[PDB]
Order: sequence, then structure tokens, then C-alpha cells
Amino acid sequence: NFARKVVEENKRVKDNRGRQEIVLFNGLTTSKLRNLLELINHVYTKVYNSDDTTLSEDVRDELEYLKVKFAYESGREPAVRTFIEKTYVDKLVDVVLKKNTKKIFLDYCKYFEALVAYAKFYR
Amino acid sequence: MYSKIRIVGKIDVLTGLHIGGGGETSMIGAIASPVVRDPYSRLPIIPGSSIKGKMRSLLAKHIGLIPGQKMHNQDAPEILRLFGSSQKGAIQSSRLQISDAFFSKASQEEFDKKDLAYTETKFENTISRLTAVANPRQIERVTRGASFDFHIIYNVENINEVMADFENIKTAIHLLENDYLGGGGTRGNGRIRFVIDSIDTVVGDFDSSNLSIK
Amino acid sequence: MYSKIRIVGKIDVLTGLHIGGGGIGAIASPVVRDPYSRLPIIPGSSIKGKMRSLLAKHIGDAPEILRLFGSSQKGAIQSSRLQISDAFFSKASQEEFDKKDLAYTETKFENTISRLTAVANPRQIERVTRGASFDFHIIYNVENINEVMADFENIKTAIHLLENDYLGGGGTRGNGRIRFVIDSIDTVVGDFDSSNLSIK
Amino acid sequence: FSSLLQWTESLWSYIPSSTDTNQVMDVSLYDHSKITCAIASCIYDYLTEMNCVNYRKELFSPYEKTKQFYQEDVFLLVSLDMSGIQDFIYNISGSKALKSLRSRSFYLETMLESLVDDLLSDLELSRANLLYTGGGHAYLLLPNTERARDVLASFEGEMKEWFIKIFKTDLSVAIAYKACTGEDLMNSNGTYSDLWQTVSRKLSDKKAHKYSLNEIKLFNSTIHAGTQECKECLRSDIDISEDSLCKICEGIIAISSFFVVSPEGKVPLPRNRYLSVENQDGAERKIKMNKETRIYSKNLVTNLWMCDYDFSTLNPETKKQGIASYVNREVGIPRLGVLRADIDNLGTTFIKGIPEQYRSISRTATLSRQLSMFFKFELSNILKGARISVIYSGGDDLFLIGAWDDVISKALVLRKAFTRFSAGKLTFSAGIGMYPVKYPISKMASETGVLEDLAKRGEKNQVALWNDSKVFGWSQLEEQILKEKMIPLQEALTNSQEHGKSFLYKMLELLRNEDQINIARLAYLLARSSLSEELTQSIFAWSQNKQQKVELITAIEYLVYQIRE
Amino acid sequence: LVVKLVKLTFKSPVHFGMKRLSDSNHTIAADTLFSALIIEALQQQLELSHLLNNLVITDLFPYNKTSYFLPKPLIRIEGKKGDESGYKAFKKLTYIPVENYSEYLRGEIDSLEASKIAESLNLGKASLSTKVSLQAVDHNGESEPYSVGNFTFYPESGLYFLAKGNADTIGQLEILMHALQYSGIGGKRSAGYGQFRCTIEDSGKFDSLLSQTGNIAILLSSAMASDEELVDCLEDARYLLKKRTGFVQSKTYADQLVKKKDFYAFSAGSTFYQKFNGKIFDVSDNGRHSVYRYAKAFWLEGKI
Repeated sequence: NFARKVVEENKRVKDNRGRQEIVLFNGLTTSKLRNLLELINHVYTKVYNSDDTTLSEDVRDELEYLKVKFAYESGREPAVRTFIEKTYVDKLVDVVLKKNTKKIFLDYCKYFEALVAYAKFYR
Repeated sequence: MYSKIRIVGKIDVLTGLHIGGGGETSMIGAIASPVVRDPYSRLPIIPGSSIKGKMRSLLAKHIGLIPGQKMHNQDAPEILRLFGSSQKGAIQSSRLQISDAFFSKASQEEFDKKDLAYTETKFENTISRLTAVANPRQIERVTRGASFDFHIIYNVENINEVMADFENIKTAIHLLENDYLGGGGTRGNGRIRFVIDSIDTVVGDFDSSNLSIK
Repeated sequence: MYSKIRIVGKIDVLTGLHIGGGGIGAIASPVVRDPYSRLPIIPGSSIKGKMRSLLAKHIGDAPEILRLFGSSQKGAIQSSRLQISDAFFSKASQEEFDKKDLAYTETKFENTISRLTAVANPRQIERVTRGASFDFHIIYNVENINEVMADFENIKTAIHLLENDYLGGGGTRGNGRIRFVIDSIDTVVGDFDSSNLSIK
Repeated sequence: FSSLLQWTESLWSYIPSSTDTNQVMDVSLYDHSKITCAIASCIYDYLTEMNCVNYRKELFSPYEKTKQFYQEDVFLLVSLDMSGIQDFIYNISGSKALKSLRSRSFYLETMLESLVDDLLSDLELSRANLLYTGGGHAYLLLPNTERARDVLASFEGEMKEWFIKIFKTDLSVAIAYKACTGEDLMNSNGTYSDLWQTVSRKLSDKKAHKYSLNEIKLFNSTIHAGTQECKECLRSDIDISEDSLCKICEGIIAISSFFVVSPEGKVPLPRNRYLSVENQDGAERKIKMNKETRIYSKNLVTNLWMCDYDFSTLNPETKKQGIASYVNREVGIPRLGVLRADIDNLGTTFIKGIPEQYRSISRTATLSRQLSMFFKFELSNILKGARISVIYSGGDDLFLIGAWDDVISKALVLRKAFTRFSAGKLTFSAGIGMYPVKYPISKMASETGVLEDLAKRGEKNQVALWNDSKVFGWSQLEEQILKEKMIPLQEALTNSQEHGKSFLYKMLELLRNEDQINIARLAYLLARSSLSEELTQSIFAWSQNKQQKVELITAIEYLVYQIRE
Repeated sequence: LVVKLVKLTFKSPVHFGMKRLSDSNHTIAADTLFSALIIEALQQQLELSHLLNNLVITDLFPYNKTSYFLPKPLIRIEGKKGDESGYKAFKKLTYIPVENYSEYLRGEIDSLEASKIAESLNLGKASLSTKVSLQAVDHNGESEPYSVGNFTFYPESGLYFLAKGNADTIGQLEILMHALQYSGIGGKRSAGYGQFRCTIEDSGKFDSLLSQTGNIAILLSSAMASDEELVDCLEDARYLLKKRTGFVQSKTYADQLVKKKDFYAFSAGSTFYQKFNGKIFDVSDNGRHSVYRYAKAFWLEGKI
């Protein structure tokens, strides 16, 4: 339950304002993650459609572009940067590229799904 | 002899098509309305029940509906003969069986090219009449380039009524093309065009060469 | 002597198949399942009934129908020649669905817009996923070695209609479409040569 | 004298036998008086057979003869058991079975009462000698006179012949007796439970070899086939009337407020009689017209205790359809609840429950009377206001068919009441099943019996609810499954406009899986459902913890069944 | 004679009935299997002399992983001097593993151990599949629902039965069972229920068990004796009378199917101090042929 662990560790409440509000990763919302999660959905559909134990070349290039997207999103929004650094999601992308199998990308997708699900839960 | 006439063709979406359903996917989006998908392929689908319901409703409205209708069995005799009836003691089989329309292989290839997603996320809102505040909403749709392979079976129960039945089917299809398929069609979604590849009697000695629906 | 043409094949669902059960847990319109393995099945009753109905429509009770599917009328006691076993969820499709993390069944959500108030009435039906394959096992009893060829022509006609038709469920709305794949046709008991015999 | 016995039972049932506070007040005045009367009749018969000239010289004069008489085998403990009761009641098929069930059960109970009444009449004894009578089982105390043994043999032969003539292995009655010493009733030697176990073993041995040579030969040799059989309890042997109903089967239909055992009636009864339900004035007219007519009053009348609760007969519209009246609901799935409950270690309670220092004939009579009074009179008061019809009673076997939710609620109330009445020392195991209408009666009974057998395993204080995987404790079901979980979910979902029914199925589908990603999906589903946050965390924790996930699943399923359009 | 164990592994749900279509049973008596064998031998145009003159089969008993079950003998068990519910636990118990059969015949089994043996049985699960009749709907009618009770054997479980006979009789049994694998046994074998595969082999363990000689006899098949033997066997016997009834299944019996004459037989597991050999009782009346009901006796000796 690494996902729940990191979400609850980064879970925080707006005590400074004096009004109750749960803050995840210093202000992260699903709207911030929308572009990158849609990109991951694109890669997931691409890998599901293909029948191959190892990832294809197009998948690898799309994952490199996903790493670039992670960097750009980290630059644009501090909340996404906090989420990515604490969740080590880009490092897991690098690990997936190292492994180069369909199953490891399926497990990475499972991990990201757990991350976003628990983030929505604790809000 | 039991004659079954097969109508196979393409259902080109001319605008975003949103046939809602209980959806599941990776990194489930903020959308509360995801399209229906064929789970084995995860591609969007057109359920045959949607096509049959829309066609039957349009054809029944065209023929004219009995005032104070409480059931679909009170429609015109032509509608019950074509689409089937469930009335007590007067059950009529459905001559028209409308299969599910799967996402086409051609559109799948054309979207694998261009690096395009088969679906899209339309962002809408609703300006309130009182506070004049926009409430953002997100609807999943199928992009206008997509097409669907559609397969319909007509059952020849009575030989002499076949031409009238196909006239009614042509009327239903013509209404449906001008109307929308299942979605928020009054706001531009779900526009459709049928491109009939073939109409061949798969079973029976009956011939449907002269028979056309569009 | 007596012969038993054993036919083994695979039924591939082309759309969702919904053979309901009147009687796992609370499921909205559940499909029939094996009591032990809890894997969806196609009862041999459903296949036999659909094939008999389609043969009745095509031919037209008729002597061929009673000869094939059996009859119990007075002076019309004929044993059924077609013993159609249940169609069990195949092992190959079971592994293919274990991969991809795909459930064996799915929930189709439907409506019924009333003609009176135009109010959609939601509904749910379970359907076996379109990638499934069910192993089917049919036995033909060769009671008359002269009628067997005509019987198999009738069987082929029934299977052709059924492939163009639907199996159990709401077929006019797109459910239940299947396709037979006759892996083999063998005469396990007796000596009647069925090598030339072929459905589809 | 019979009327006086009924009056004594009505008055002295709650008056202690021994006024002394130091002496234990378990046996009431009525029980002690009834046992005294039975024993007095037995010893009077024994001495009359012995032709004793002086009674005080026989037992009192030296006071050695008193203990000598206590040593002598003066008594007989007799047991009659009817085999085939449950098969007769529940193995019926057809639309008329759902109305003939209770009629068949009452017919069997009245037949047993008529049997024991005939036995007492032959022996010239009152119903005081009848120690106990429950579910096809009757225990009596009789004199050890040779006339008594001859009467027992003649009665056994007559009843076997009659039951073979009418039912032909569908129902049988076996009667076995053991000679009993007065000290055994006093349990001075600690031989009371030994006597009871010996008589039970003799009864079982008689049940093993139930039929003789000529009876088997007559069974196998049949002239012609029936060529027509009854719709329920299909019997080809007897002449099947029109509409395909047997003579017994149609009479049981005709039966469905006193019970009259007269020369003319509906359903055949032993010693060439017939049972018919009659109005009070009609029953009195039958008594006047026909001499030697026994009449039984439900809860010259011989008062009979039997639970007759039936919600259908309360309302005229529901009188037409016995249980199809229960199945129809405006909201909630139209199903039937079948309860098969059983007291556990009842034989152990009679034998080992009573300590050897407290074993006696009067103690056993008091215990059996208490059990019967609970399961025949108090049961109806427990079930008041519920769509439940009770087919059988007596503790050793129960059957309460009705709406599933009403059945489970009244099963909980029955457990609470049984805990109160027994004050501990007694736990009963229950099986509850839910079946659609037109489900076969035999299948309902058998599957709920399987559930009851499952609940009897291990600790016997268990309820097997619906599917066999839902075996819980009564505290677990009453509080944790229903009060703790089901009620908050009902509140939160009845607040919603759709009443759930789509969220609950998603919840169940996610709970069926054990994948961790399915746990994450459940978290997301709960988050999107927009429940109260505390309830959401409670549900998530319940799903995380095994043995609470099952309770959550059962609460969800109960809620889904509660709202089904 | 030669003794062969036949192990039946069922590939499909099985409908074994007692009295109704909804009733599902996990076993069949020897009469049902003998009827199936006679039907098969008639279909295969084979003689009935061997089956009617020398074949001695038993009922079909459960079996599972490393255990073959036998019927619970009807012996006088002493039970526990403390509790009577032990006898209830013994009566609930129905099948004894072959290994524990001698122990049970010698007592040595507690009520808790009896319930453990009863629950150790791993023979499938019964269910009720509801089907419909749509033939009335075409000519202005309603669909008629109806239930069929079926039984699904667990993957390594199944049924078995011993068969005793000559070499020729054993060969005919092998051929008939090979045909019956595809003919099926049950009550809906023309609607999918009852398809099974048989394996016929000689078992050393069960042959040794039969070779065991004891003071009492135990019936392994639903049987009944003629009058000359019924006058002697019933002395000091503990049995159970089963009411064997059924409709005739044959095309040539009559224009319409009619019931057989009701029969009564001693259930398997009954205990007799005197042994008897049964007869093939004819239970047909005014029929074109003679319906055969199997009541021969398969005896297992025991020490009590």
C-alpha cells in the first residue's frame, strides 16, 4: 500500500485559514494531473491493443515523451512537482523503461491508478 | 423457407458520439459520463439496443403514436410487426435484430496513425439563470472521424409484407440520419450517417437485390 | 450397430451473451453459472431450444424436428438424437481473460424511455464478455443410417440460422450473437463414417 | 376428570409444588399432582392385577414393604414415535402445496393425539399418564400389568396394520417400552437417564426392523399400475379422483374451529375414524349425533397445544392465497424466507442437563411441559404482527415460512425470547433461506435444512443466512451486520434519490475481488459516491478487515433485497 | 467371479432424481444403472442374457481425493453414555471411507468423529437450474417456467461402483459402459445433464475388502429377496425399505409412457445375519416388453 502511505504522509489540512479543507501535495487536484493521466491512458490503450510481452518502440518513445511531460508539468505547477517527487513516479517511468515489458507497465499503471484513487479518497 | 436478410455497413459519426454506460479505465478521469466500451478491446461501442430504440421511437413518431400511450406494445401495427411485440396473447417476433456496432478497424488504424485517441473529452458548462456562474462539465465522446461496423438481420416471416417493411426501415434510417444517435444529441452530439455496404439474404431462397434502405 | 457422432467445438460470442437465471450474491439480471467454478455456461437446454425453434421456422409438429430433438406424444415417442451438453467456459479464454485483468462477465446498462412521460427507466443486465469462448459438446444418435445425412443437413441449417440469429437473452437488441467453430466431428461409438459430415 | 385435569393445568401451572423455600421450587403444583395421579393409577392397576387384599399390609405396615415396593418393577416407560412426518409434510409438489403445508402438519399432529388417546382409552387411564408429546414423539408412564403389555402389543399391531393400509410406508408408528422400578423414577440409584436411554435404544431398534415378512410380501406384490397419480405426493396405488387428487390429498385440501374425530369426516384417522374441522356448535351437533366422538380444541374438549399462527388467514384477501399473499410487496424483492430452527443438545439437556442429584420423573415432566408450552403458545405471541406462517413447532423442529425480512427479524426476536425463557442453558441453531415464489416446497425445505445443518457445526449458537458462506453468530447478525452496518447504509442511500441499487452492485463487484487495485478502486468509488466522510472511512475499514468485509457484504445484499423495484 | 471398480467422472452437471424433476440426488441405486445398462445393450443390439443372469453391481457411491466411500452400515452403535445427540450425529452421517469402515463396524468412532467423517466427504454441490417452455408462446400462450435439479461433482470427486461377473460379462460391461459414457446417466441426458467418462479397472484394495469375512453381511445394492429367502433373512436384521417407483422409458412399451408397478427394496448398507441373493424383479404390467428392476444382492462381510 505504498500509494496510500505516500498520500496520507502528504495529506494536510488548511489549518492556517481556520476553515476546514484537506490539501493533498500542497494543493494538488485531478485537474492538475489531467493532461499527464490522459497521456498515460493513451499509452495504456496502446500497450493493451498490442499483443507483445515486451514494450514496442512506439511505446518506449511515448514513455520518453511522458517523462518530458512529467518534467514540464513539474515546472508549470508546484503541486504536480511535489506529487511527482514524493511519489517517485518519473523514477518508476525510468524503471519501466529499463525493464521493457508489458507487465511492468501494467503494474506502473496500477500504481498510478492507486495514487489517484487514494488522492480522491482522502480529499 | 425461413429467409434472413443481412444488412452490413458502416456507421460514420459526423459529430462526437456519447453513448453513456458504467465505465472503468486506468486513471479514471473527473468525467462522470464515460462512453460505453467493448471491454475485450476497450474501444468505444454503439450498443445495438441504442440503435433499435432510437429507430423504433423515430419510426413510431413518424407513423403516429396513439394518444395516451402507456406502453411500447400500443404502437402502430407496422412498428410492432417490424420491431417485435410483447402484448399478452398477441406476441409478435422482432423481424429486425440490430447487433452492436463495434469500433471499425479502419478508424482504429486511422487513429493509430496521426497519434489520435479514439475518444475525446469535450469541456462544457451551464450558465445558471440566477447567479450567472459557469459550472464546468466534462463529457467523453467519440471523435468525428470514427466509424462503426453495423450488422442488422431482417427475418422474412411474411413474404408480401417485406417491401413495406423495408420502406419503413428506410424511413427509420432516413429519420435517424437527420436525427441523432444516443447522446446529448440536441446539443450537437451523436450525429450519424449510415453507409450500407451490402444487403444480401444470408439465409433462405428470398432475394433482396432490389431491396434498399438508403 | 448404433453410432454416436461426437461433435466438439467452440462457441465464440460476437456480442455479449446473457442467458439469465430465474432463481455469488445480489446481481442485477444474473447469467447462469456453473455451481462449483462459478464460470458462466451455456446450458444445453438453451442451445437445443434455439436450434429446434429455428428448424421449426425453416421447415414449417414436423417429423424431422421430432426425429432430431425427440418427442413424447401418444404414438409419437421418439428419443432425442441431439444430446447437446452444456457449453463450459473454455480454458484458453479463461487464461486470455486472466491476462489483461479482464472479468469474465460485464454489466450492460440500459434504459426504457416511456412513450407517455419520456422518462428513462434504468436497467442492468449481465453479459458474458465478447471475447469469451465456450466449449460445446454435441452427440448425434444414429438411429436411422438412412436419415442421418438429411438430419445433418437440417443440423447445418439450424447452426447457420443460429449464427445469423442470437442465443439466449435479448437478441433483437444485439445480445447473444455467437459463432460456432467445429473443431472436430468424430464417431466415438459405432462405425458410421462421418468424415464427409460437416456442420457449417 | 379430563376437564378437571385441564382446569388444574390452567390454574396450578405456576404454583410451586413444595412450599418450603429451602427445597428447590422447580416442580410446580400441577406437574407434581399430575405425576402423582399417573403413578397412583399405575400402582392401583398393578395391585388390582396382584389382587392385594390389604394395601397397608402390602406397603405400609412394616415400612420394609414400602422400600420393597419401591424396589419392584411396578411401572412401564413407553415411547411412541412416528416416522415419516417431515417427508409427508414437505415432499409435495404443485400450486396447492403452499396451502396444504400447514393442513398436513396439523393433520399429523391430530393423528398422533388420536393415537395416544386411543392408547390411553384401551388402558383405562387419563391424559395425566401422558408425560410428553411433541414432534411425532410421545412418552407415557403405564402400569406394568400383563393387561398393559397385552394392550401395548395389540395397539402396536393395530396401528402398524392401519398405517400400512392407508399410507403404505409413507408414515409409520413404533412403540417401545421398558419396565421401570420406582427407585428409577426416584433416581435413588441414579438409573433414571439410563432407563430413558434404554427405552430410546429399544425404540430405535424397533425402527430398524419396522416391517414383517407378510407386510414386505404384500408391499412387493401389486396387481396393476396406477396409470394416474396425484399432483402432490404422487401415489399411483390409491384411486386418484378427478383433478388428479388422492383421497387423502383432497381431504387435506378440504380441511384447509375445533377438530372432530368422528365416524364421518374429511381425512382418515386410525381405529376407523375421520378428522374434520368443525364449528363449535357444529362440533357439539356432531357429538350429539355420534356417540364416542373425541373433540380437540386448538390452544368434552381435549385442549391441544399447537402453534397455528398464519398471517394469511387473518385478512380475508390473504385467505385466498396462503403465501403468495406474503410474497407480494410494493418495495423489496418478492421472495420467501424459510426458517429451520432446532434446539441443540436437547437430548443432552434432558439427560446430562439435569444433574444426577436433580433427576426425577416430575422434573422431566416439568421440563418437557415448559418446552412444549413455549413452542406451542408463546411462539404465536412472538410472531404476532408478521407475515409468517408456522408449519411445524416443538423445538426439535421448526418451520416458519414468510417474507424473508420478516422471517429474519422474527428469527432474531425468537432468539432473544428463547434466551429469556431458557435463561441460558439452551442455544438453538437456525438456518434461513430466501427463495422465489413457485420454488418447489421440497427444495425449499431441503436447502434450508442443509443451512441449518451448517449452522449446527462447531458452536451450535449460529445462524446460516441465505448462502452457505454466511454463517454467523446471533450477536454478529443482530448488531454488526444489521444495526451497525445496514442501518447507516440505509440512511445514507435512502437520502439519495435513486436509493442506490447501482452503487450497491458496484460495491459488491469490487468486494468480490481480493486485488489490492480493487481496494484502490473501492476507495475511489466511495470517494465519488459522496457519502459522509466518517461513514466512508468506516466502510473502507470494514472492507480492509476480514470478517468485517463479509458483514459489510451481507448488509449490502440485505439492503439491495430491501429495495427492489 | 471377477470384480471391477468403475470410476465415473462427470464432465457436466448431473440430474439424478428421486421423485420430482426439481429433486437432485448425488447417487443412483443399482436399479437405475441396470436400467441404463439394459437400454444400452438393446441399443447396441447386444444380448441381455449376461446382464440378467450373472451381472452383480452395487449402487454408485461417492469418491474423492484418496478416499472411496461406502454406505453407512445399519448396525446398533452404542454411542456415548452421556449424550443422545451423538446418535443424531450418527444418523446425519451417511458415508464411511473404506479405510474407516472396519473401525466403524467395530465402534471406535465418536460422535464428533462421525460428524468429521460426514463433513470429510468432498462430493460436489447440488443446485436448481430454472428453464422455460416457450412452445406455447407461438400459438397464443405463455412461457411456462420449470426447474431441473442438477449436481456438480468436484474436480477430483465423482461416483464409483463395483461390478462382479464372468470374463464375458465383464467385457460386455466394458463395452456398454463405453457407450454409456456418451449416452449419459440421469434424468435430462437429452438436455445436457449427465455426460460422464468412466474408467474400469481391477482394484486390489476393494477386492481385499470384499475378501474379508465377518459374522454379519452388509448390502451394497438396493436389493430384495424372494419369499423362500425372505422368510429366513429377516430374522435379526436391520434394514430400510426404499420405495422404487418410476415411469417406463421406452418407445415400444406403449403408445404413451405409463408408470411401473411400485417396488420396495432393501437399501444399501442394511445388515443381515443371513445372506440372500436377489432376483431381477419384473415391474411391468400388460406391456409389450417386460420392464426389469434390479434387486440382486452385493454382499460385504463385516465384523461387529
